[PDB]
Amino acid sequence: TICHIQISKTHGILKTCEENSCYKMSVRGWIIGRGCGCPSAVRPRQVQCCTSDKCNY
Repeated sequence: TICHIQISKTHGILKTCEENSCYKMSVRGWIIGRGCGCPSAVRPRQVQCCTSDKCNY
């Protein structure tokens, strides 16, 4: 799956993942990561997982 990747001061970067899922990880609304796969996380860490190209916007 093609996923949005989080890189400091660099927007629009995508990665062709071997994984079927993409994720967006946040704390208090602040994005701490965006990438390949679906990682596990407990409060205050919130994960949004999806399985389609560019889904983790």
